[PDB]
Amino acid sequence: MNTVPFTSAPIEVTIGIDQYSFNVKENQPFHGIKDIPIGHVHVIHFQHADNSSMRYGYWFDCRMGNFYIQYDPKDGLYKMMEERDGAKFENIVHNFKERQMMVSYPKIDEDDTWYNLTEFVQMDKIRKIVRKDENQFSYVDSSMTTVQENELSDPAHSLNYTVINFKSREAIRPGHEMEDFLDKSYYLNTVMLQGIFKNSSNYFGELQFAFLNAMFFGNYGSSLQWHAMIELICSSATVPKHMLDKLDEILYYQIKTLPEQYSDILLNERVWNICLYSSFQKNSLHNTEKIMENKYPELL
Amino acid sequence: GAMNSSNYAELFNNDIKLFVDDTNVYRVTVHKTFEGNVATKAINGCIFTLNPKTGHLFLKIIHTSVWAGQKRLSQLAKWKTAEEVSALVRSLPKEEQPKQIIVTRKAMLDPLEVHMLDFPNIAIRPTELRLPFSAAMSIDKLSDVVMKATEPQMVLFNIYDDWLDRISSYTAFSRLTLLLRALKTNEESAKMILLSDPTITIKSYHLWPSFTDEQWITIESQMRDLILTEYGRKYNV
Ligand SMILES: N=C(COc1ccccc1)NO
Repeated sequence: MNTVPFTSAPIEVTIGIDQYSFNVKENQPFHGIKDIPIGHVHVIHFQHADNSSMRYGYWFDCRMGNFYIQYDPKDGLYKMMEERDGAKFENIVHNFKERQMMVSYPKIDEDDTWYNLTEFVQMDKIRKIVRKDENQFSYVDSSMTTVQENELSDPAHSLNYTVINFKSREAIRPGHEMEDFLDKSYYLNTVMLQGIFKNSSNYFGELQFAFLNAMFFGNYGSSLQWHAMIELICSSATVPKHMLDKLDEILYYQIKTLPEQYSDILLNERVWNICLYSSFQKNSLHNTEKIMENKYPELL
Repeated sequence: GAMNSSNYAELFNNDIKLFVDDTNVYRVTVHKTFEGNVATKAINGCIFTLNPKTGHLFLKIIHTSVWAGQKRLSQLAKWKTAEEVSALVRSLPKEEQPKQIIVTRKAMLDPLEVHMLDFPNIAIRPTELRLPFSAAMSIDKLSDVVMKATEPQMVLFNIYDDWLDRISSYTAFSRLTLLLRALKTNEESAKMILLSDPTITIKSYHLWPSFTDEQWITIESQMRDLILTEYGRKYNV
């Protein structure tokens, strides 16, 4: 179990650590989060009490370094940093734990929610979507745009998700226009899975990362990416059986975790109605269709 | 974006554009089977592709053989239309290719857009106008060449005959749409109007009769007659 210490908490802020969130008061004696499960990526995220504008945060994996948070009064945000002196770090953490100044990652033992939301998400792939090679952790916020959004403006601050575009020459083989537009299997299996992602695990990892950025930061381009990746599978007549079964589990846990009162903005009516009721895979997502119908029957 | 009454003069500027109407591409007769079920029998159709500035009509005849063994024909018909329009554009020299293609039905937007991906600079546009191009098969010489076709074929016409020698393309398009609206609302009467006088003939190389300027005014009045007198019978006025 690993730890992310905080130098201090000079400004009042709501701190998220994965699905969990807590409130820290201005200059409250808070020095970080302990008992963070090893084996998963994690995200630590922030919404200041004064300016709810800009949710922002950091993706990280405690196996890749010792990380801490320090508020920067010039740039006005809580920054993640890496401590290279391992003994300085262990000594800082031990003192903060002894003084019981750290909150505990409150993971219920029965609860597989975070695993189920991050099953295919790997730090190395995150770092290719979010480019900042001098750090082992990745910053994301509410306003960052995607490479595809910038085509339709700062490139260094972009989310480099895989571009999916159903009316594009990549998606449509000359001479198969009707076939490829109405059945996207070519584009899913040959162009994307074999060509770009290499396997379904990397495809699902990007899909899961896009959902989590949409949910935790309100990142609109990430929501667009999540729905495009669902629609590409559902609009393919030919999808490996193991992929459909796994997709149903992935979406089930995403819909289960979504805050009820954000569903209006985080869920695209057209995509979901098409996927669940009109598409080739309309009968292949039993768990997802059951939770959607019982939790969000209005959207449909 | 969409084409409507507010931007109607754009049709007659010097940017090449084509209207595409797919109404008459997939045509059937519905009939009873010996068992008392219902079946369809396809008949020849056509794509109506028109330059509204010059009157040039590219009439691609759709022979019933193109439907043999195919499913979901009404959907295929839209993609076949888009394939044929794309083939026509590619066949034209660069300086004759359209800058815009306006489809008369919005269901043609995605099929045409996909077939024209190679032409990113050609705009594919819908329209709010309710154009009467479905009535093209009420023009006798067009109907005749479609029904006689025994194979796929493209036939080129000027749908304005020689009118542009005497009138502008705005006026010619207005006359055409009036004639076609009348043929669509009451074909028998519209055709009676156009041919009642045996002394006014259709030249071999024309589609419509050789009316003088004054006779076109009479003809055009008689067609309005018809469209306004229908409106009232259809609704109330
Ligand atoms: N379960 C929570 C709150 O979880 C925490 C975590 C650390 C400190 C305090 C509370 N909201 O979803």
